[PDB]
Amino acid sequence: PTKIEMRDLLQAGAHFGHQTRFWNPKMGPYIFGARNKIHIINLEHTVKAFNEALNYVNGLASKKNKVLFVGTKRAASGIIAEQATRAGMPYVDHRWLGGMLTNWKTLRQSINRLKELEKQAEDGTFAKLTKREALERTRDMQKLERSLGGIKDMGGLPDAIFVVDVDHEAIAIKEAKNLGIPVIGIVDTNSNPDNVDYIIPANDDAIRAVSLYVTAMADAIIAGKEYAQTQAS
Amino acid sequence: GQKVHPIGIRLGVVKKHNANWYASPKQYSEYLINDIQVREYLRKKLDSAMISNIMIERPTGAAKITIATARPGIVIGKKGEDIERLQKELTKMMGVPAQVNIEEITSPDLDARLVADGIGSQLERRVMFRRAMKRAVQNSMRSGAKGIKVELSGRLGGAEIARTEWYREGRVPLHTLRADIDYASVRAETTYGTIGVKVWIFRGE
Amino acid sequence: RNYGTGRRKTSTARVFLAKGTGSIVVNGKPLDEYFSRETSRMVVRQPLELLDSPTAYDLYITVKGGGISGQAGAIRHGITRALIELDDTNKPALKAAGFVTRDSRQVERKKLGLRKARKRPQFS
RNA sequence: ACAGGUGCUGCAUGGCUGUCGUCAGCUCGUGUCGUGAGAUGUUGGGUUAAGUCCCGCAACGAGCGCAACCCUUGUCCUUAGUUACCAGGGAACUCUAAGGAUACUGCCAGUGACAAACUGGAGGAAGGCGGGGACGACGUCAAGUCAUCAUGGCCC
Repeated sequence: PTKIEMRDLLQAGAHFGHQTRFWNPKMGPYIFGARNKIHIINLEHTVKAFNEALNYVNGLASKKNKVLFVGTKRAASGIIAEQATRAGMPYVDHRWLGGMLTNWKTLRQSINRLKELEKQAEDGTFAKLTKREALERTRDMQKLERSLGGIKDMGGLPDAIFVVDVDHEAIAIKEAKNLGIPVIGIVDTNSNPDNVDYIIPANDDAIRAVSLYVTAMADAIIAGKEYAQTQAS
Repeated sequence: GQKVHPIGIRLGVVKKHNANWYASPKQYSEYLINDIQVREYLRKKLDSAMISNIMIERPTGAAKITIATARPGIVIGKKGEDIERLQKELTKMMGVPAQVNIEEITSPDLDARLVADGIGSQLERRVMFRRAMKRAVQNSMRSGAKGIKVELSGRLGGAEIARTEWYREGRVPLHTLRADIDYASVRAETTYGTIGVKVWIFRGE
Repeated sequence: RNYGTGRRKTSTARVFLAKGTGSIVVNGKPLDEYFSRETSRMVVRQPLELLDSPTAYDLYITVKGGGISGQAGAIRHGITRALIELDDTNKPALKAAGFVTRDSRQVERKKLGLRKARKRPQFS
């Protein structure tokens, strides 16, 4: 499962772009055309871009590397959550806090605070707390976990970032370029394709299409994990 | 000047008076006048040693003064030779023979008076105030604490226009009554004028 | 012999309610003789007539402290505390009348720099 | 030798105080933006007594301020009953003075972004900060004090 076919992408609607007014002139090369005033993505370049992309995460999964899944749009809010835990990889789905990576040294405390609130809630430390006060601590934990749910077990910077709708997650791209960690992103035909090492021209607004990309990444990173366990004995 | 003494505002909630005697209103004044006289004398005759807290509780007749220094060996001396000559001296200006005992300071860095005296001594010895102020902050935090605020007021650096420089590190929440804050305001008689030294040591609620 | 403890700004009133004709005796003296204030008389006898039973219970009140209208409020509160003893169905009516609440109002202390609790020494 | 000086300088100072103002503000670390001074955080939608709280948000957090911890009053319980009290010597009650209970938007109905919150209702002595006090952020006014005291310099 390293070569995604062209047929399912067309079935899921990975070719529909955006209006012929919002497009980025740097998006020009791999655009098939403009029907009914909508840009059509050239799938030949998409499927080739995936094949290089899935061949990248596979090498990372065979080297116990850690790739971060980034997506906070409605079309990619939940799907990032389940596919990441299937792959056992960090994710961000609610909002990319400004400075998740460049200011990673400061976020240690917030994650450390979150881990502390989990340990005290396992054995049970609410007996010493009042009715309202325990809920005050409980409400803090859910808010502090809602923002940092996938990166609580990240432990250092990732060496690869998977973003969907590069236009939406512009802050993540700017942070990644600052730190130099490669980013494998999905660009619609309105976004900036620069500062993205492994480009994936695709429709990032369709619920079916987004799930197809993230899952195809998920099986790929899972497949490398299986191959990494063939050297234990 | 708009800040209350952080020891007097805490005298009943989380602190204790360094005096524990009951006297009648006729006799209250002469005890207190005698009580204050002990403090002034003991603060000069025992200046070499670093003394922070002197509790003076006098039972019926006697008086159990309890100094808390960080150098008991030089207050006591060889087999208590120096404490005894002080025993016969404190009684001379007080009533019947009063016993004096010494308490030990495990950490001579969490007491505001001890920290303040060190800064006061350093300013006396022609030390730049910036380094003296910063070091005392470093020592107190490394000695185990939850907050230090040290403020130096006067002609810092021998300048003509006085100014206040203060370096805070930690919490030191003065408005919390259950804070256990050690405070001390000592002075530094330099060659260009008195320099005030104020130290706050927050050591946990 | 239901007992109620009545309190007002500085007066504490103890009442001993008992079924009888309706006589009220305050500090061993009749209510009219003790209270020359018609306001105080009405305030003392208000809860009894509120629920349509003025001449049903004999009262023995012993007041202390406070003033001539603070004692009336203390007696009213104590009479409420005593009426709620025999029957719990009168408590709704007395609460709706506002007699079950002990007035926490007190003379506010004089403040330094001030001439009274709040009066200030006029400036110009 | 000196002591002594309420002699001078508060515009050489320490300590203490007023004041804006018990106003809700004042900053910092890291990150990011800008050549830079700087900005962001701290703004926006609400909301609040409050930079109070929630949600958004290149910010993520923290500190001093707000609030709470303290005193007093408001109801009740417990120990105790003299020099206090007096329902029937009594150990009931008032009182006295130590330790506690209660109050938490806890419950209901609505509005409100599926929120913070707000509006009313029950119970209760007390309802939303129950009433009052203490506590006065960074700083401002070269504010006041050399005559409480201490103190550099000057002077007798």
